[PDB]
Amino acid sequence: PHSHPALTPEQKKELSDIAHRIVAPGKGILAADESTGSIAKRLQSIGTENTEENRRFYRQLLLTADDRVNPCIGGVILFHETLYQKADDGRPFPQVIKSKGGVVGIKVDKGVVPLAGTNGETTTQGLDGLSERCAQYKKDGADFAKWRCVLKIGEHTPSALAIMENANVLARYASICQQNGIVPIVEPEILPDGDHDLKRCQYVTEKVLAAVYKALSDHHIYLEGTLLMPNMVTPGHACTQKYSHEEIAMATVTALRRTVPPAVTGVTFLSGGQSEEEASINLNAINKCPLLKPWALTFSYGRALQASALKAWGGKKENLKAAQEEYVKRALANSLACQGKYTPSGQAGAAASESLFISNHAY
Amino acid sequence: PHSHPALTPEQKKELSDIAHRIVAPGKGILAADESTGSIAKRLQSIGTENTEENRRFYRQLLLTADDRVNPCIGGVILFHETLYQKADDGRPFPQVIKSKGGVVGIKVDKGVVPLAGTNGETTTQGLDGLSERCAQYKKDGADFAKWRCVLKIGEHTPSALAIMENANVLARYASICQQNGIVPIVEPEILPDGDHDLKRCQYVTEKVLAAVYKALSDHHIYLEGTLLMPNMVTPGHACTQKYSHEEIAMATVTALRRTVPPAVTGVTFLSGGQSEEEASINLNAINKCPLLKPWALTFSYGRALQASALKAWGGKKENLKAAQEEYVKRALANSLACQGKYTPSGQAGAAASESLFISNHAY
Amino acid sequence: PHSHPALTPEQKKELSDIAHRIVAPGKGILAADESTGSIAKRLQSIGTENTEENRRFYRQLLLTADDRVNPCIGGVILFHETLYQKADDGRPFPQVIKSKGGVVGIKVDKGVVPLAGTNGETTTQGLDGLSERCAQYKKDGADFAKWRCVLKIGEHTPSALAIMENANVLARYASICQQNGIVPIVEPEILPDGDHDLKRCQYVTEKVLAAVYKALSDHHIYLEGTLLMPNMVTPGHACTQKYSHEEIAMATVTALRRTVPPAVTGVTFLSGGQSEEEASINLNAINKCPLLKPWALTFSYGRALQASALKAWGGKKENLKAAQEEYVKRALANSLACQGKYTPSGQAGAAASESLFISNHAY
Amino acid sequence: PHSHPALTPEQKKELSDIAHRIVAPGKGILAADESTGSIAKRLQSIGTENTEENRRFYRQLLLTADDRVNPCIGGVILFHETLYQKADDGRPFPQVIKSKGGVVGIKVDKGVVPLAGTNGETTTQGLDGLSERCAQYKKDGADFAKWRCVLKIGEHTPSALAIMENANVLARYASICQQNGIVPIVEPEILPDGDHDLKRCQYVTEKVLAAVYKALSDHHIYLEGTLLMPNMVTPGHACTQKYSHEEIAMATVTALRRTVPPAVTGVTFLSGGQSEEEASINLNAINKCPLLKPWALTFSYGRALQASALKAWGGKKENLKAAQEEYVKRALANSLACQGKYTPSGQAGAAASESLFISNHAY
Repeated sequence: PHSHPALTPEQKKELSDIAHRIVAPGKGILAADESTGSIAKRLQSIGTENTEENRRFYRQLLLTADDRVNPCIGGVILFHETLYQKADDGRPFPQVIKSKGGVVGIKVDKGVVPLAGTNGETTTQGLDGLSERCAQYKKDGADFAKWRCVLKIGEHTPSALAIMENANVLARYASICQQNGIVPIVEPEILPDGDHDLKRCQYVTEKVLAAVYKALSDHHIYLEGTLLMPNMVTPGHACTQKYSHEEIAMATVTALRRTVPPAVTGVTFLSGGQSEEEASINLNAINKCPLLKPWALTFSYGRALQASALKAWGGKKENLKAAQEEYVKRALANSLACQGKYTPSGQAGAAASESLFISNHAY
Repeated sequence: PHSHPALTPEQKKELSDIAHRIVAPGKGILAADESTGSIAKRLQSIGTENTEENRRFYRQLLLTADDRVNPCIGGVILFHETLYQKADDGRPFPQVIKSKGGVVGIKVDKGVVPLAGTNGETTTQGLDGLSERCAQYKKDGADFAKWRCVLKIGEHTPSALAIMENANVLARYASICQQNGIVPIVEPEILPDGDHDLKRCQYVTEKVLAAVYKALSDHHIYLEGTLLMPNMVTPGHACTQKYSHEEIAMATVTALRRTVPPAVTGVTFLSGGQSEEEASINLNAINKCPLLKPWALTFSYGRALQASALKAWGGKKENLKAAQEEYVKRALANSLACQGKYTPSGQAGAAASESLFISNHAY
Repeated sequence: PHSHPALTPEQKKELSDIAHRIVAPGKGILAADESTGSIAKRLQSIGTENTEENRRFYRQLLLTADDRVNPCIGGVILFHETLYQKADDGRPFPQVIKSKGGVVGIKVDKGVVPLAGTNGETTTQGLDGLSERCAQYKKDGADFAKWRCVLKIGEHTPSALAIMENANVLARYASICQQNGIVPIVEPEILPDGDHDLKRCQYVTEKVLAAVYKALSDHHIYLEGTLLMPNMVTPGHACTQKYSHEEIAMATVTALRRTVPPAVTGVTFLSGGQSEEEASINLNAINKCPLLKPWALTFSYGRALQASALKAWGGKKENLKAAQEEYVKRALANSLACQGKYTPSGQAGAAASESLFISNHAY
Repeated sequence: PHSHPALTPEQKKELSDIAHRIVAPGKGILAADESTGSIAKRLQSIGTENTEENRRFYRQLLLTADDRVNPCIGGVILFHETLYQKADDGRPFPQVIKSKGGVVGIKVDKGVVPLAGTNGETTTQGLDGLSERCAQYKKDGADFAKWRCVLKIGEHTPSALAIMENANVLARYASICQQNGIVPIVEPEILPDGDHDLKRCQYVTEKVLAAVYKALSDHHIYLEGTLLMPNMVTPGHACTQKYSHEEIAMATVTALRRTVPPAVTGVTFLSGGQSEEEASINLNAINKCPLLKPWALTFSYGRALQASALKAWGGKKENLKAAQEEYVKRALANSLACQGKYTPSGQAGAAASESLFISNHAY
C-alpha cells in the first residue's frame, strides 16, 4: 500500500509526550467522567440529591486533594459538564488539575446502541461531530479523551460482528482524536458478567484485542500516542473456581503480551467491579509478574478510588477532609501498586470474604 | 453460526412491500433532497434569492405537478426542511406525495468526513441518533431513506480502507433504518471524475459493490427490504475515448450481474453529471440489454429531472404551468426508459455535449 | 485499484461456452468420481470385490447407457483413474463421453484435513501442483473441475476460521482452474448431518455463500465461467420434524437468490443422502418455486443416479441391461426435474436402503 | 469466540523451549537450505561441479567447523537432501549439528507461484501432505521448519490480495508445524528490489506484519512457539539516497515495535542482499537502538556467512582450512552483533562478495 502522512512528525511528537506524562512511573488515572445520570445513583447511594451544585462539589472534593495526590495522578478523565465547572476559588476544574501536575481528559462517546441480529450485543456512538468537539475540548484544557465500547462473553458472544464492529469504531474515534492533538484511550471493555472461567475470558480478551490492533493498523493510527484501557483477565463474576491474585495477574499479562505491541505507551486497567483494595492487590501482582512487560501497566479507576470517599462525604460537607483522605490513601496505594511496591499489610490484604458461589450454594 | 431474528416476518413483509411499490413497473424516484446549500447555488442560476419560501415554492412546483407524473414517480427523496413544509393548500408535502401515489423518503446522512492517511478519500457520518430520527421520520409519513457515500477513482483510489469504511458505515445505516420500518437506499457513489476509461470504472464498481454486499450480509441486512443507487459504469469525465450507449449499458449491467444478488428489489441509477436526455437514453439502453436482469433498473434523478423546469422558472411565478410541464416531460421520458421502450434511439444526432475532452484539444 | 486482467477475452469466452454447455436446459451432471476407497465401499455393499476391472466396468456401465441419456448428461465428473481407462471397444473414456455430447470433468482436490483449534472442522488440500495437473487434464480432454470443501453445522459451527479458510481455498482453486481453461465447480458442502432445523440450515448457507463470493471477487475469479455445487437447504438428518418439499424448495431458492449473483452460469445441486426420488421431487419443486431464479438449477448427482444401477447390476455382467435401464430412468427423471416438469412417481417411493446414525452401521 | 484448545500445555511448553534456545543470548541461525538450484549457481561462480558430493562437502565444510562457532549457532535450516546426508564418520548431519548444541531446521515450502490478476505477485505452496512431512522430519531430528513468502514493493504492490494470501498461508503452515512439534519460522520476505525509500519500505513492512499477526491469531497460532524471519527495513537497491546504519536500525526497530507483540520469542533477520560486513554492522546498530526491544534480535543469514567461505574454497579438497576460518569469522562477528557488541571493522580491500559481473579479473 502507499503511505499518506496522516500526522506530521510535529504532531507525532506531542501525542507521544502527552501519552507518557499520563502513565509516567507511579502515575495513574482517576476516571471521574460519570455522566449526570450514572453519577445520580452514586449520589443517591449516600442520600445526596443529584443537583448541579452537589455534583460540582464532589468533583471538586476529589480534585482538591492536597499535594500528596500530585505524584499519584497523571491524568483525570472528565465529563463535559465538569470540564466547564469551576472550583469555589474561582479557578476552573481543568486549571486546578493543571496546577496539580495532571493531564486533563474528556469522554467523547454518546453511549451504547444495540446491534440488530445479535444476542443483545452493542456498538457505541459518538463520531458525528467528534472532530468539531475534539477541536474545542483541546482548546479548552483537555489533551486526552476516552471512548468506551462494551462486549459481553457468553453462549454465542462475542460474535465476529460485535468484535469487528467495535474495533472499527474505536479506530475511527482514534483517527479523529490524533488529528486534533488528542491522545485516544481505547477501551475494549469485555464485561466480567457470567460464570466463565479464567481461560474463557483470556481467550476472548486475546481475540478482542487482536481485532482492535488490526483496526488501528488499517486506519493508520500512531500507536505511541494511544493508551489501552482493558479489563483485567479475571474470572466471570459467577464462576465456582477459586483463583489467586497471581493467576489473574499472569493471565492478564500473557493476553496483553500476545496482542498489545510494545509501541503502545501504556495499559491503564479499570476496576472490573473489583473492590478498592482488591483492585490494588491485583494491579500490584500484575506489575510483579516475571513476564517482560514492554508498556506501563497502571490504573484508571472510578470506584476503587472513590467508594470510601463518597461514603465518608455522605453529603455532609463537614466530612470534606475525611472523604478526601480515603481518596488519597487509595491514590497512594495505587501509585505504589503500579510498580509492585505495595504491601497489602502482609501479602494478602483482601481475602475471600464468604465466596457465595464457590462455597456450595452454587450447586 | 446461530440465528437471531433482526426482523420478524411482519417486518420483513412491510419492508419488501414499500420497496416494490417504489420501483413498480414504470415508476421511478424523484430526488428533491438538495441541502439548503446545494439548492441555493441552483436557485442562483435562475436569479432567485435563496429563502425558505422560494425553496418551498420550488419543491412545490415539482410535487403538485399534474397527475400525469403520478404513474411515473414511485417515491420522492425529501430533505428535512421539506418534510415539514406545507403546500399552498395547507396540505403537508408528504401528504401530496402519498395522495399522488408516491412513497415519501428522506436524506439522513450528515455529510462526508475525511479519512486521515488517504489521498483525499472520505466516509459518511450520520449514525448518531439515527434510530430516534428514523422513528420520528416514520411517524411523519416517510418510509424510506438515503445515505450517500463518495468514492473517487484515482491513482491509488479507491483504497481498501475507503471501500471498507464506507461499505461498513452503509451497512450500519441499513440496520437502523430497517429496525425502524424504513427501507434503506444504499448509495455507493463512485465519482465519474478523472480520465479513467470505461473498464476501470467497471473494475472499481464490482470491487465496491462486492464489498458493500458482504458488509450487508455481515450485518444481517434483509436484502429484499433495500434498494441500490449506483452510478452507471461510465468513463471518467476526462476520457478522450468515445463510448457508445450500448457500451455504457453493458459495462453497467455486467458489473451489477456480477455483484448484486437477485434478492435486491431494485437498482435506482442516479444521473452522474449527465444531461436530461443522455440519462434517459442510457437508462433505456440499459433496460434493452439482452442479458438477464433479475431486478428493476430504474431512475433516481435530481438534476436530470429538474434542469429544464428550474431554468424555466426564473423566480417568475407566472412560469408555473410552463415550468411544471418540463418536469412532467422528463418524468414520462424516464418512465418509458425504465422499461426499454423509449423511442429516442441512436446516440445523439442533433444532441451533444462539450466534446473538448474527446477531441484534439485534450492532447 | 489498477485493473489487472487475469484473463483475456479469448479465455473468458471459452470458459463461458463450456459452463453453459454443461448446464444447458435439461442437462445435469453425473458425479461418478469416487476414490478407490469410496467405490470399494459401494462394491462390497453389493457383494462385489474392489478391483481395477470391476471399477472400470462399473464406470463403463453408466458411460455407455443408451442414447436417451445423451440429452440429459451435460457433464460427467471422473476420478483420476477412470479418466485414463478405456472402454471395451478400445475408445478412451473421455472420447465415449464426448460422443454422447457431454463435457468431461475431473475431481482435483486431495481430500479434507483438520483445522487446529476448531471443533473438528476441516479445510481442503490439493492446491500444490494444480497448474501442472490441470494443464495435463485440459489436454487429456477434461474441460471442467471439482473441489469439495466440507463445512458442518453444530452449536458453534461453522466458525469464522473454517468459513473464510474454506472460502479462500475455493477462490484459489478456481483462480488456478480458469488460468488453464477449465471451468471450476465451487462445492461449498454444508453437511446435512445433525438435527438442525430448516431455519438453521438456511441461515448458515447464506453466510457461507456470502463469504464464498466476496472471496471469489477478491481473487479475481470470472463468475460467468464457474458453476456452484451446493447442497439443498434442508433440515438436519436427525431433525425429528418433517418438512414439505415446498419449504425445502422455498428455503433453497431464497438463500440462493440472496447470495449467488445472476452472473453465475449455473447451480448444480447435490443430493446429500436423499433417495433417488427425493432428489428429483425436490429439484423439481425448486424449479417450480415462483421466485425468480437467474441461473440454471440442475443436478450433480452420484448415488441419486447410481443406487438402482448398482443394486440391479449386482456384479453380474449379464444384469447390465437392467442396471443401465435403472440409471437411464433416473437421468430422464432429473432431466425433467431441472425443468420443473417431473413425474412424481414418488409420494414416499424411492429405494429404502439405510437411514441414519452409527450404532450398528459399519459400511 | 469459542476456546477449543489447539495444543496441550505439554506441547506448548516444548515448542517454547525449542524456540527460546534457537535465539538464546548470542546465538543465531545458519541458512543451509539451498535447494539444488540455488546452490548450483554459487558453485558455478567459483567453477565447480554441482554434484551431490560437492554440495555435501561444501556443507560439511560449514557443519564440522571448530567449536569456537558452537556458541554462535543455535540452529541450522537444512534442505531435504542434507537432512538425510552423513558426514565422513558415518553420522548424519542432523546429529553432527545436535552434538554442537545447535538445533536442526528444515525448509518445507515447495516454492512460489503467481497469483492470477495481480502485478507479478506470488504465493507459496507446500501445504499438501505437510503434516506427514512434519511428523517424519520431527523423527529425523528437525525441531524447527521454515516457510518463505515473497512480497514485492512497487507502484501498486503489494496488494490486499498479496498480503492476505501470504499471511493466511504462513498461518496455515504455522498451525501444522506446531501440530507436529515443530516451531515454525514465519518468513515474510519483503524484497529489497526497487527504488522505494526508507520511509516507504517501513510503511509497507508494518502493514504486512500487522496482517501476518492477525492471520496467525485467527489461526490460533501459539506465538511463543514461533520465530519471525523478516528482512531489515531498508531502501530499494536502486535508491539514490544513502542512509546511515542508524536509520536502517531506527526504521527497523520502530516498525517491529508497532506490529510484533511481546510474546514473540524472537526476530531472525535476513541479509537482504547486503555485504557480510554490512549485515553485521546493521544488525549491531539494531541491537544498540535506544528503543525497548522485547524480543531477541539476531541473524538467520545465508550468504552473509558463506560468501567469503565459499570463495575461500574454490574447488579443491584442501582449502578446507581457509573456508572454515571465514565461516567462523562471520559467525563470531554476527554473534557479537546480536548483542550490540560488534566493533565495526574497516575495509580498504577487495573482500569477497557475490559472483562475477562486468568486472573482470584476468579472464
